[PDB]
Amino acid sequence: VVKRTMTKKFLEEAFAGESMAHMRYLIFAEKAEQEGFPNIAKLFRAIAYAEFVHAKNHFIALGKLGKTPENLQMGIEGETFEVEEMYPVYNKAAEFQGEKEAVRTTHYALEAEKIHAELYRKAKEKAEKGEDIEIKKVYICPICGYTAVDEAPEYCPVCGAPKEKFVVFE
Amino acid sequence: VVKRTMTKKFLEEAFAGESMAHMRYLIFAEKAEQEGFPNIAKLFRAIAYAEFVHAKNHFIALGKLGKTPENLQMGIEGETFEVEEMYPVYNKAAEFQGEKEAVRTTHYALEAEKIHAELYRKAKEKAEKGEDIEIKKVYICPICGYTAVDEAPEYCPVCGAPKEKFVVFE
Ligand SMILES: [Fe+3]
Ligand SMILES: [Fe+3]
Ligand SMILES: [Fe+3]
Ligand SMILES: [Fe+3]
Ligand SMILES: [Fe+3]
Ligand SMILES: [Fe+3]
Repeated sequence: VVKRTMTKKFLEEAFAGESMAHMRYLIFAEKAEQEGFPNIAKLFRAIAYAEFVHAKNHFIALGKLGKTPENLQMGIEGETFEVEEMYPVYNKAAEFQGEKEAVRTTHYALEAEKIHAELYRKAKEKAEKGEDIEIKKVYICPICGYTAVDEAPEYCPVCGAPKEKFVVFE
Repeated sequence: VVKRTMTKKFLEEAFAGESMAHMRYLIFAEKAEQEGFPNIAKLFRAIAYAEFVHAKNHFIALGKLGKTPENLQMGIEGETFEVEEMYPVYNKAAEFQGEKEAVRTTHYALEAEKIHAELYRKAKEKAEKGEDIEIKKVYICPICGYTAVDEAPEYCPVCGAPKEKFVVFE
């Protein structure tokens, strides 16, 4: 575990930087695929994976990776905070400033975080007892990120995307 | 596109935050898998996907997504800044403070960024001309992120790992 402050600060900025690099590469892969460049898409994705590897290394160096119930608890904390603190204020600030798109995207994320926080809480309870959770499917709306376990409604209750557009993890 | 300074700033923070939440969850998905919770793993990978959606929404709203040639330029600059500015400094600081883990993870990232900078620079000359790159495989070292196209070395030059440990993207 890194213990010095400056080095801890730097590995944190690098952790942030590797996560933005991975996310940008994923967004790029998907644009490249869309524009008729599948091999560039393939390049962006594999480099994405390199960045996940660096980010993952910085994270462990920081001693921030625990066992699943502590991981779940970190996700609970992250999500609860975006729900109570970060998004409501970013959302109110976009609206205050007239930025309709920023209203849309922060509203999209806020409604999803509320769900994510509940799910991680319910999952920790089972994790806290040596047990896996029992689920078949998870649906994610690819417009807003609304998230539903096992049964999802026929349209996204956030943006109205039909259930056929949902991404399914099973 | 968001224009007002404060909402812009909040959207860059949310995009970083969305990005660091996708990443933590990818990492937690592997730990969960490693500890015998495949479904918890699955719930992490699925929520990670919703965060990719949020992050992509923020990034499109900041107007940061171009055609592939510009996305590659954003890549080249990212990597170059890391090669020339960030990782050399963070790695000297960590060596100045005796933080050997941080010296390892910053070295591992730096050596991978050199390669990434070069790859994107060559993906660009091809993309500037309306053409896909012509490649069949990319190899990534799961320990240090080292990156090789079409041909793997017999072992990894950065961390020693044998070729047979490389993740292939094809
Ligand atoms: Fe990296
Ligand atoms: Fe979330
Ligand atoms: Fe939706
Ligand atoms: Fe989110
Ligand atoms: Fe890189
Ligand atoms: Fe390696």
